[PDB]
Amino acid sequence: GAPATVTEQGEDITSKKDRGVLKIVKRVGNGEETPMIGDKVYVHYKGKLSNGKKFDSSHDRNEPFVFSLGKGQVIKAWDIGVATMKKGEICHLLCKPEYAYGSAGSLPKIPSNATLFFEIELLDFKGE
Ligand SMILES: CC[C@@H]1CCCC[C@@]1(O)C(=O)C(=O)N1CCCC[C@H]1C(=O)O[C@H](CCc1ccc(OC)c(OC)c1)c1cccc(OCC(=O)O)c1
Repeated sequence: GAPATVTEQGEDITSKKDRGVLKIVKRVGNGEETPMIGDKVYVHYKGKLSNGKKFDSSHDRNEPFVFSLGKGQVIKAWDIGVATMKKGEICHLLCKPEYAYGSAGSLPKIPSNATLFFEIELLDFKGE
C-alpha cells in the first residue's frame, strides 16, 4: 500500500540521510516556492501507522491543521517534510520513530517505536 510505496520509492529528505523521513510527491503544487521558517502553514492530513491502521484525519472534522513551520510545534518529520512542499502539493511521508514519537509513542493510538505514514496537502502558507 502507500507506506510500502514510500519505502521503495520515497526520497530521503533528512539532513542526516538516515531514511528517517521519506517523501513522495503525489500531486505537484502550483506554488513557486517552499515556505520560510516561521511561516504559518495550513494543511490537511491523513495519519496511519506503517501497517495501514488509521489514527487521524483532519478531513474528518473539516478543520485545516495550522502551525508555524520550523519551530518544534509538530513532530520533527513534519517540520522536515512540510519545509519541502509547495502550495497545492500533496505528498506522502514515511516517518521513523526518531522523527516522530520515539520510544514513548502516543498511546493509545501510536505504539512505542512506531513508523508513521502521513498524507499531507499544503493548502496555504503566510509569511512569519
Ligand atoms: C496520536 C495522534 C495525535 C494525537 C494528538 C492530536 C494529533 C494526532 O491525532 C496526530 O495526527 C499527530 O500525530 N499529529 C497531528 C498533525 C501533525 C503531526 C502530528 C503532531 O505533530 O502532533 C503534535 C503532537 C504534539 C507534539 C508536538 C511537538 C513535538 O516535537 C517537537 C512532538 O514530539 C513528540 C509532539 C501536535 C502538534 C500541534 C497540535 C496538536 O494538537 C492540537 C493542539 O495542541 O492544539 C498536536
